[PDB]
Amino acid sequence: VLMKRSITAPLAAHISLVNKAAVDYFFVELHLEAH
Amino acid sequence: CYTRLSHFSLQPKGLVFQAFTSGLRRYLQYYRACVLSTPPTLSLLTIGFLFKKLGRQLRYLAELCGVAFPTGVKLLSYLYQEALHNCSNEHYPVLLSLLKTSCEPYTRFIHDWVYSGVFRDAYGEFMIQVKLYWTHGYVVFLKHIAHDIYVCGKTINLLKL
Amino acid sequence: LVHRILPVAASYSAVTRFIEEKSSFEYGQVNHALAAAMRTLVKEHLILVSQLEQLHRQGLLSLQKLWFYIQPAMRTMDILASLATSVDKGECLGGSTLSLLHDRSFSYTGDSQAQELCLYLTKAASAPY
Amino acid sequence: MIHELLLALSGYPGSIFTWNKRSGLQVSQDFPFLHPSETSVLNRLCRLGTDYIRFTEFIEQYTGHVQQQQGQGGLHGIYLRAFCTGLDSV
Amino acid sequence: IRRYTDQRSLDRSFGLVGQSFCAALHQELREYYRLLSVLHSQLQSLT
Repeated sequence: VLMKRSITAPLAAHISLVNKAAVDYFFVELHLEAH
Repeated sequence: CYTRLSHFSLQPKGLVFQAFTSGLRRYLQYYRACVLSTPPTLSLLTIGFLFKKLGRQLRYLAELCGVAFPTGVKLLSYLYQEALHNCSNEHYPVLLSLLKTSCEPYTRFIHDWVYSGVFRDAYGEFMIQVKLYWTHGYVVFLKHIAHDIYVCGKTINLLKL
Repeated sequence: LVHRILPVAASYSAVTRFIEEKSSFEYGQVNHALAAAMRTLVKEHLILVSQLEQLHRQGLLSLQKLWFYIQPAMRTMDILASLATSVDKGECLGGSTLSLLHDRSFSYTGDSQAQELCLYLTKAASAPY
Repeated sequence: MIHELLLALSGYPGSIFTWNKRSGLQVSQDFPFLHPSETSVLNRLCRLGTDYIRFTEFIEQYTGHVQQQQGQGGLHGIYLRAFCTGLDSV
Repeated sequence: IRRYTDQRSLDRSFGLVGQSFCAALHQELREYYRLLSVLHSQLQSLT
């Protein structure tokens, strides 16, 4: 099969870290949990 | 038909379309280089013999092109599906070498709105295109990542604050 | 076949003339850096022509060998001649041909044979700046 | 008679071996040059080239003629392509 | 150049500067002769 299944893994690997860091960017800096 | 393939290729649209045409012109040279280095003049039958098993691989590309015609994503997806269509013939490496460079500009493009925060779209080849700052529009490619990049880039535009 | 060899020749003489006309005392800052950085590629073209020179001295060459020889060099001369045409055409000098050198490097993203070429002349030109 | 036999044998139709799809290659059978002894041998040699033409035409017909846009199972197939690929190397 | 750097080098009407300029111009010619000496000998052609 000719599809990306070994190049897309280091791409989703970055997408996930980005989204985790933004959800963390809310809580431990802007205190959405205190709201 | 070799002549009408060079007659088909001309360039100074789309970036991936330009890359596809330059990859085709990189094969026409090989076809011109192989003649006069194996077969100058031999038996009369040998020439028709040598360029039947070689000429048919060239003649598939006339069926492939318009020898209107797809551009943009409509090219980049259709040629993608020509990979899964043909993988088990003599026309597998030429289609493979064409797709490997018709996706060469797009892979760089995706690598921009994720890392540095630069959104690239100037030809209509980029998939995501069109208060709480998130009003962006969205209306083959693996759909597993299509909505993923849409949410991952709108996130990066918020971390840039 | 002789007509097919000519595009490296018309994209050599043009490439030479940009180094000859714009060796003058005044012009913009990037173009003076760019002349001294384009002449380096003229020298590296010569080392292949120097091998060819020795071979032609030894009573031997043919047109099919020559045609096979000049296929790699044609693209590099094409990129240099296009750069010279664009820099002379737009009347750009100073920092406005530090924009053109920046845009042309982004433009090539399908082969990166010419992208690196524009990069090398820009990395040489941004060192005095 | 010398190159004519080979061009008929090569799978390109002759000018003495008149190509029919219902009687293959066939010698003219009425010229002053031919006599029965060579005639029957020529006709025997005709049949192998008759077969070769249908073989190569079949191979060209069912291989590499589609972009895959459906489709018919005896007019196409992965097995038909594999068949033709084997046949030419045989 | 060579006429001027011959004449001014021993001229004291022109002052100390200019004998110094001549020294600079002589030093530029020193690097120019070494090339030409190679170029004569490697003639056999030389394009």
